[PDB]
Amino acid sequence: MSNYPLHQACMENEFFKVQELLHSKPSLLLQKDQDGRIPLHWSVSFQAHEITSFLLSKMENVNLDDYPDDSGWTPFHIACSVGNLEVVKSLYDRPLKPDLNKITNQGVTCLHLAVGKKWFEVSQFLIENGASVRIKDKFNQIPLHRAASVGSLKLIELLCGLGKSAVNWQDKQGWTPLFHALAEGHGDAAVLLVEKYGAEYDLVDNKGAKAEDVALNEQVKKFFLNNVVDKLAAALEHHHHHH
Repeated sequence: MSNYPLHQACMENEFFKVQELLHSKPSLLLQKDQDGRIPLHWSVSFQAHEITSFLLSKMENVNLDDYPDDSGWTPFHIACSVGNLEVVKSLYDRPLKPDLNKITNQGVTCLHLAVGKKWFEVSQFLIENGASVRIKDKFNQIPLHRAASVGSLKLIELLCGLGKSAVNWQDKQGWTPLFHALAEGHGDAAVLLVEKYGAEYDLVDNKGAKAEDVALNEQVKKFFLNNVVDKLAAALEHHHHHH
């Protein structure tokens, strides 16, 4: 990025340079580049811890939420997507706390990002500090959908257990987390949702397919059906449903 030397210096991790720039023209601290990002976005993006900390010390009275880039990403969104818990703690541990549910242009939250990248610590930190687990992006997907999509059992537990997340919410495509788990071939994850978190598997998507029908392959599907009770034969019927 030419015309934005300070943002560039953050990307390269040239801490000394960053300091020289802020001294020659302080006004660059909160300047927005072509993509609407300010210096803090790049330091956090390239995990330049030394620079980030310095930027924050100069942003004493700045609410990170007032700085979403053109994509809707605030520097806090970047931290959580990157996964460095320590940086996330430094961005969050400030007088003006970020709205943990703030969304991107496409309706995704920090927890949506952290979970989609399989960052356990960061996801736990968010959930423990108040982040909601029931916010649906522009696709009507809550984090758990992603957790099932990347096939992370740890994340499913965290969201459904501590997070008390809903399990049978259907997205724009009519998919519940279960569908996502099977579509990606995560057999064990699909069985966990059903066996431990009451995920209903008799629902149909917008095309008429049951979760088992969108299985990645025969084995994945074979493994699901053989570890979830054959409802057709079940003596009784569920006495609880979940949600």
